[PDB]
Amino acid sequence: GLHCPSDWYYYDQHCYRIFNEEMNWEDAEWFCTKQAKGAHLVSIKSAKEADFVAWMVTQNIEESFSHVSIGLRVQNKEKQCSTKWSDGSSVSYDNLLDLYITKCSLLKKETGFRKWFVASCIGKIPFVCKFPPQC
Amino acid sequence: GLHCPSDWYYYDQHCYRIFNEEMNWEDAEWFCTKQAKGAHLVSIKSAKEADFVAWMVTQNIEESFSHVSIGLRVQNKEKQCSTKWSDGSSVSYDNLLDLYITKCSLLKKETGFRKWFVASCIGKIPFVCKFPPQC
Amino acid sequence: GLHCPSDWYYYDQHCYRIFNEEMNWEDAEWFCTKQAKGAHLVSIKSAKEADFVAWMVTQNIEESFSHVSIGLRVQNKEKQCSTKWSDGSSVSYDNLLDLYITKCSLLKKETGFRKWFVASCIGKIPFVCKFPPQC
Amino acid sequence: GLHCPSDWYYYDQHCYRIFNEEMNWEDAEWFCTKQAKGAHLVSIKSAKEADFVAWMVTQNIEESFSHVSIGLRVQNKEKQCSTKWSDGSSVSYDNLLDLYITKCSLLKKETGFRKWFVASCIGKIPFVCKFPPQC
Amino acid sequence: GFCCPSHWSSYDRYCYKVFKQEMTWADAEKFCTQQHTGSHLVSFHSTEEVDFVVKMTHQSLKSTFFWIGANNIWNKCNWQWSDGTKPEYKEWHEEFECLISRTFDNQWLSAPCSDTYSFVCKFEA
Amino acid sequence: GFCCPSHWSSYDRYCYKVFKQEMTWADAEKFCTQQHTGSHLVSFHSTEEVDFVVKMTHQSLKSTFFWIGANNIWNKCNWQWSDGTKPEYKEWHEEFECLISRTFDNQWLSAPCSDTYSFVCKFEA
Amino acid sequence: GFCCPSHWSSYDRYCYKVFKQEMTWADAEKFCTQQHTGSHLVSFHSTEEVDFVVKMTHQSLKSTFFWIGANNIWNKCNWQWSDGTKPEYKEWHEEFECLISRTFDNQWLSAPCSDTYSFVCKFEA
Amino acid sequence: GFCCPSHWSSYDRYCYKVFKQEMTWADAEKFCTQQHTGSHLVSFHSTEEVDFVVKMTHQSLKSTFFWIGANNIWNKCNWQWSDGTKPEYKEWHEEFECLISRTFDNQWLSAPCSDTYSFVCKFEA
Repeated sequence: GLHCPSDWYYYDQHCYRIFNEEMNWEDAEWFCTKQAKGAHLVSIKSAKEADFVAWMVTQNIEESFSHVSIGLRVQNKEKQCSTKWSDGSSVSYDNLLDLYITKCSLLKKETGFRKWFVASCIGKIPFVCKFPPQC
Repeated sequence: GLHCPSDWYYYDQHCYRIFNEEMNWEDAEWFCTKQAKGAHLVSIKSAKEADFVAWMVTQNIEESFSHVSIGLRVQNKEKQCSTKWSDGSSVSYDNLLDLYITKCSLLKKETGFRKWFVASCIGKIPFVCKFPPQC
Repeated sequence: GLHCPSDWYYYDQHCYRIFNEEMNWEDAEWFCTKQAKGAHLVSIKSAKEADFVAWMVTQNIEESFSHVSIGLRVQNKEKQCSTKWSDGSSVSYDNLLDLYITKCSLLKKETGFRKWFVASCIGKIPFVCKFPPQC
Repeated sequence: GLHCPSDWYYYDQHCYRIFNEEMNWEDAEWFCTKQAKGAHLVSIKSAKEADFVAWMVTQNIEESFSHVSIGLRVQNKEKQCSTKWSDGSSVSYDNLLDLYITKCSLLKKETGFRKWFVASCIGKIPFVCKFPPQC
Repeated sequence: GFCCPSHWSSYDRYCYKVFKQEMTWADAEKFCTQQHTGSHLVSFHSTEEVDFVVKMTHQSLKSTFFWIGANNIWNKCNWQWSDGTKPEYKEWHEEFECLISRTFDNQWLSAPCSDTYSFVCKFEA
Repeated sequence: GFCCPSHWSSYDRYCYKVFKQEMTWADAEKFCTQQHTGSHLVSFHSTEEVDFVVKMTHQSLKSTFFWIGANNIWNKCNWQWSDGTKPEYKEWHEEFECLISRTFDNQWLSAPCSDTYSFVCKFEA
Repeated sequence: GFCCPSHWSSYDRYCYKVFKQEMTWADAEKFCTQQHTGSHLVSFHSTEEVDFVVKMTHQSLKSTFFWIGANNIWNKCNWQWSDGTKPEYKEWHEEFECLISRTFDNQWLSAPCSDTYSFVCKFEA
Repeated sequence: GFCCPSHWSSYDRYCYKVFKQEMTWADAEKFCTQQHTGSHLVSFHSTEEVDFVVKMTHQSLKSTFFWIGANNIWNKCNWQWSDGTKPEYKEWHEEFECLISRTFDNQWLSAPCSDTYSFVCKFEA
């Protein structure tokens, strides 16, 4: 409990914690923000920190959840991000279904929480929070 | 008879037809022009269209003709098109005989109507017409 | 005694002499200067002149001395000459001990008076003088 | 006797003739000049013309002469033509003997009249004249 | 206007054709480019044009899905961590998605680029 | 003026020679360039000059045909389809024609560059 | 400020760590760069900062000597013969010296870069 | 001034030495450059200086001839045919001449560069 609140883990220079509560991406990111100054959904900025986050999630996720939101999201305002068609003409009209718009991201139990997967921003899943404690 | 007049063939996006009538190159090209908007002696702009034209001519030429005019012609006004002699001096005088001036072009039966041959513009032969129908 | 004073040796175009008297580097260099116009601690400007100087010192040094000052010295005013640390930051503070500041130079008996060694300027040793005689 | 005077030979487009009379280089070149418009000591401007000149001289030289002047001469006004010494300094003083100044040129019997040899301009030898006849 | 070749269909000033053989996105596209000069997987710039090409493929196709001409739809995105930073370090599950049309609707969806579908070619007459 | 070497003939300020050996155009030309500096297959810039060289070759030649110095006379042309376009795609029967003179007339004709004729060399005296 | 990771110690806005394994200067430095982004052999810009890191290493180290981050201290010099000239010709005994700290004092000394010491890593939190 | 090393002789502000071994011009020159910095076959810029070096070599040499430092004296010339033209085509007997001094006179002569003579080295004290 030295640099992080109770139930948070301390790794390199940040506190982390998986919340086992089901939320969509932006509700999750807003919830993270309310936990502490500078908090956000996790960001994962090297192989060592991917390692630490996967372990932490392995050890604290509730057995019946298997997807965890992380903090990567598409910025583009268009439905999908090809601005050109293969004939060179431009994508100025676009009828891609909401269901297939996958602008958020997640980790999966079935892969040891280790690679990053594109996902619908409207799914309701557990998520990991990250923030830098002060000294 | 859907996109072309009777006795014309439809291929890729143009109508074609060999006329079994003996004409010199410019009478042929003018005759083509009178058949339809944008018509001309054939032009042959790829291997697939050379293929289609050779077949068509194979199937419709009268048995006693064996040369067919196509629409390629020399633009140069001089008798022949070497402007220099091998010593570097210029061709400013020129006594080449009409008989040997071969500024038009043709297809031959004896080669399956497939390569293009230089020819006298004054020979009187059958010829192929080409034009783009409208939709 | 033709181009040099007594007890000096003549080599290529300069006179030389080891003084068996114990002096620090700057007292030695000042002493050299008093011997003749343009004199200084030796400078050694090629392999042939290193050869000649090592022989001369071999033959005239007193048996209980084994180090000889030569005229090379660090010009930098800082304690040592790394101006950067390995993290890129600058050496603007510096607590290196006088004892380990080795800004002068010397030859050693134990190596045939042949390579050059860094040394403390405050040691008191014999030294070699060099100057160009006039003709 | 069609393009050249009697006793001259016609080759490619010039007349030639060896004079068996002993003369130094400039007397020879002036003598040549008096024989005809544009005449000079021979110049030899290709392997075929070297061939023709060597044959001609082989066939007409008097048996007791064996050197023939040709028309190549040094233009430089200095005694010899090195303007620098190997130390880089300039040749501004020069005591080379007349006898060793060899600024003219010649052909030798002992080599089939085929290569060109440097020579003293003051030697008195036979010589070859060359000029272009007019048509 | 100009007319479309035999066996292709016209709408507005373009020519379209259904091909039934099933190929990857990349293969479908390349094959389209060899059927005719100017030819590529179909692209769409109007509802009216999707409806035309959906009628044409419904009338001719047994699968219900076909490639249209846009690839890599999520590789191309500007992705960013919510703490405002751009991912220098990455470990994305590698994935390539490509646009697909349906024959009973105007709406599109996607599929892995590596899968195998019937497709429609298109070019300007 | 300058005079022509032995065995060549003069007219205006040039030197000409008949060679009887029969060669391709390219060979005749190259061989001309090795007979003399300045030398090439003859070129002509006047009727008077064709007549001179025709007299010379008639008096000396048994064939009636000889190369003069122009090659590839139809390769060099700007050819164009009558619909106004320039042929990107081509399938020309490959052919190379070269200019030829006759010994009983001033007029010229052509032959394949690969055939074999007697020729005339020429250079400026 | 930011906090230092577990097992490193904080002073001012940096993070420090003692490592006991003995390495050459170059090795110590490289190894420091792999413990953490931003990490290198310690550098010092104040007495207060040497004292902090000396306390830390005294409390933890059994040798009395440790590498700090400056190399080649005499190679880098502008050396000059007293007759005012710059040595074109050289025959230096080859030598490489590197800075070293002591655990019972603030003062530094040097050692051959090739020798083997315990060291301290440092980076900005 | 500066003094000359032992075994070389001084005149004006230079140092000279006779070497007896017989070498080609090129070899003599190269060897001179290795006896001392600044050293080359002697060059001369005054009568007084030829006399000095002739006395020195007379007193020491048994041959009467020695290389001084100029090579290729006729290769270097601008040669021209008297009809005013520059020889494009050449067939020179290949020859290389080099300057030589005598020990009983101030006057010079030449020899083939490939022959073999005693020589004098010189440099600025």
